Amino acid sequence: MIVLFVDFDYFYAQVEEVLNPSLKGKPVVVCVFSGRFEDSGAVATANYEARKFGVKAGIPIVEAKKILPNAVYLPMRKEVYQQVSSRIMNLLREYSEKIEIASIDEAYLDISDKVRDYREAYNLGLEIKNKILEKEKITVTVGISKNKVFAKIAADMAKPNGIKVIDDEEVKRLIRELDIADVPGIGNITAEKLKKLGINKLVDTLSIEFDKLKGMIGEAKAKYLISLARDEYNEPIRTRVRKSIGRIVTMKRNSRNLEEIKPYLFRAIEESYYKLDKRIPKAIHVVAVTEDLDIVSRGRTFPHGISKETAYSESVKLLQKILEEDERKIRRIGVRFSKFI
DNA sequence: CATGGAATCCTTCCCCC
DNA sequence: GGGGGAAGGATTCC
Ligand SMILES: Nc1ncnc2c1ncn2[C@H]1C[C@H](O)[C@@H](COP(=O)(O)OP(=O)(O)OP(=O)(O)O)O1
Ligand SMILES: [Ca+2]
Ligand SMILES: [Ca+2]
Ligand SMILES: [Ca+2]
Repeated sequence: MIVLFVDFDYFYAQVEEVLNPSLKGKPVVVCVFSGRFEDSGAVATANYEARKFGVKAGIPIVEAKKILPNAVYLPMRKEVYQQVSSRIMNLLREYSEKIEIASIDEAYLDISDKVRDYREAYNLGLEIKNKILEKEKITVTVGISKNKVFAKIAADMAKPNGIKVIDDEEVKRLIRELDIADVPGIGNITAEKLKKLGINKLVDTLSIEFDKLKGMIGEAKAKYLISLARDEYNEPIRTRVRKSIGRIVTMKRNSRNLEEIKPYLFRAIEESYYKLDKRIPKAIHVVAVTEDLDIVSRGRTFPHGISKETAYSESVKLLQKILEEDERKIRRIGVRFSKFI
């Protein structure tokens, strides 16, 4: 079984670069301005000219300018990146019907057919990296291996602009050498709970009584880990589908004032509805980020679709329930529509 | 200082054979 | 006791 994982390099920055080659060579930072103040916002992503100096997704736009005051800073243009991504996803389809679009820049292909071994796999890897670099002019990294997890790990290793294969001989040394935290799906919270269990490697998951592990990180997660370690993880490449559509915005000022909030909320709803395009939700949730960056939410499922008129009205009772229930001031507000017909 | 989007799992009810 | 869902939160990663 051979899985090939494709991963567009510093994607947003690269796209901004492809749309204005004059940028190539310079440090480019794609930002998300929250407009609360001068350069308030976070970094969506940066190309390597910037990443090599610490500028990476998540850090404040202000902190980055301290590091590279002369780098190019650009506002995020989601739609544009999204279309470029789709086009690229097709070039990839033409390499296997078995494709799993994970994110806006990640995908897996089941090429157990086409290829007969890790060699022809590699070639197909160079062939693909090439077609994309030609058709759209964008570099991607290719991870190749037995299952999705290791194909992705190969990618993390071989990037940027690389391609790497992780054969069975190596998978086994990794299940031993590779640090557990460096395993897809293990954030810091998990990584932390894992230390406390003396589990710092995939292998240690076999020296613990499953039931204790299930009580620490959860059944799903514990089974996930245990099967990888046992060299038995074998998840299929399935095609995913949008299960929720939403929009969250930041308010110039933290508020509790219903009226002060509504405008931001209706705007979120409006945008959301435009995005739903043809899709009809039976579920709605109102989401809020408290002034201490905590998240609060209240929803409701209807026994039928939801009209914009109903959503408008219904989202207000939920924002009210929120303010009634919680007392902190609200920083960001938004809606999320799920359970399409 | 810290945008914003979305999927998945875990707990806690809760109604009911 | 446990099936079946809805809710609200926890956690991960793009
Ligand atoms: N906090 C964020 N806000 C908005 N967009 C984000 C955020 N974090 C990540 N993204 C986007 C950034 C990228 O354009 C896209 C993710 O690709 P990642 O960021 O996974 O790879 P990258 O392409 O920047 O790194 P690499 O050099 O491995 O290719 O997801
Ligand atoms: Ca990635
Ligand atoms: Ca990437
Ligand atoms: Ca990790």
